[PDB]
Amino acid sequence: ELVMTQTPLSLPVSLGDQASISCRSSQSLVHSNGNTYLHWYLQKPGQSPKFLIYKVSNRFSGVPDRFSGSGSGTDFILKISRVEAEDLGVYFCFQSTHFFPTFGGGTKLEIKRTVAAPSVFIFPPSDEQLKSGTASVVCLLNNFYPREAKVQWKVDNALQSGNSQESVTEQDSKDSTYSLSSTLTLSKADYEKHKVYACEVTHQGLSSPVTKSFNRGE
Amino acid sequence: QVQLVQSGPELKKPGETVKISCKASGYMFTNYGMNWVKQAPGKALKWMGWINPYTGESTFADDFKGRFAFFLETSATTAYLQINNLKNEDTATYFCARGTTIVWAMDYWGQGTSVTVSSASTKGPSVFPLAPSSKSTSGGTAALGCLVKDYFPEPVTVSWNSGALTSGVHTFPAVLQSSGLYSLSSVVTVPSSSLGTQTYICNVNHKPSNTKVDKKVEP
Ligand SMILES: CC(=O)[C@H]1CC[C@H]2[C@@H]3CCC4=CC(=O)CC[C@]4(C)[C@H]3CC[C@]12C
Repeated sequence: ELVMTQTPLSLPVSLGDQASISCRSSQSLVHSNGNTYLHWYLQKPGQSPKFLIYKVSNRFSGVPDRFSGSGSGTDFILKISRVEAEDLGVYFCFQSTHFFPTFGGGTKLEIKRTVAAPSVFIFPPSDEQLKSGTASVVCLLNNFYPREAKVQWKVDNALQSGNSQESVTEQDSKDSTYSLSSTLTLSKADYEKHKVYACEVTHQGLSSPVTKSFNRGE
Repeated sequence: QVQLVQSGPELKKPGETVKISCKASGYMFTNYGMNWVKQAPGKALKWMGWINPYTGESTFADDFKGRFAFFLETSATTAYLQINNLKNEDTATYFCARGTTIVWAMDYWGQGTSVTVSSASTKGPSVFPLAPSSKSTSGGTAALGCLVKDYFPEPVTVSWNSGALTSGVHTFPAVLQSSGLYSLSSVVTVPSSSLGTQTYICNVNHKPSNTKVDKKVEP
């Protein structure tokens, strides 16, 4: 039973630079009939895989020219030269020489770009939500890079703990930024005990922390 | 062109059977292999096996020897996967993919069917406007959205203005809270000038619970 190894697991590259994902294999992928049945797929965030390369070194139709594959026997490279924003995704090698066909573990290609500062927003809970008996406050950080961002909640100028949640998007396919949401969740009663709600964002792009807030019942 | 369109999300108790389908079009169905690939959350793809629709015959990879079957309906060009006596290990996304036999590789893939195995009962979301704060009077870009709250299982599907507003939209990964349930937000950015022009509806479908909801997001 063959093993199909990919390196790295995670490959940061900047735009225009070249990228090498490699894929080793426990045993030769040459069929006794003469061919090598090594292929590559790209799986973009959320989507189903895309056919890239077949039989080691062939671009599938529609696949741009800056993707190329090579190698022989046990060692294969996929090279994306002049990398672009939409090359973002997970690359898998697939062998079907020996039964049974197998996938590498995938390499996550990450785009490196210049720092970009977040646009910060805040949304009070909706009337509708209150009616049902809870308050959720949402703080949006839009279009930033790098991923790292410290989001803090001040409720009436007191810091909060373990009562909010963060979610981050995958890297953007055109500009390679991230977006994030922090959600403070209080009970309707708790929410009404206070008046000022604020998320303060700290981030590499900001020369000093930006605070967004509101007073209740606006 | 070649299209493989698979059936919706499924929620099944452990021990039950599931049957997922995959309808093919835009080519001679019987002439190409049909492969099935498993994808557990954040994990790599796994090749389960294929059915040869010209002989009706199935091959499975070692792990999927056992509780797994492939079926065909050539007349209707559909292929099926059936898993039975379901376990939590089966919670995953399942892909059918056309097997282009001339080079021994899958070329066209279905969009993926997501199956949750859980002892727990479907719970449908509540949807709340995340209402924009920028007065239409002033400049810049304003932000707005929907809080899709307290549902199980994954996934829910958010679109805006019936999928005719896609630019500037961010639908966040679902996240868990101590309740055992999921929540997310879909936000969009728009010129503040247009908030007093035209309307913004977010359209949330959650199929395991049969909730389709539209929410008018406004000041
Ligand atoms: C090894 C062998 O005899 C060959 C004959 C036909 C080949 C199969 C043809 C269909 C096919 C399509 C795929 O996408 C995976 C590889 C497979 C599953 C092939 C694997 C190797 C097979 C099974």
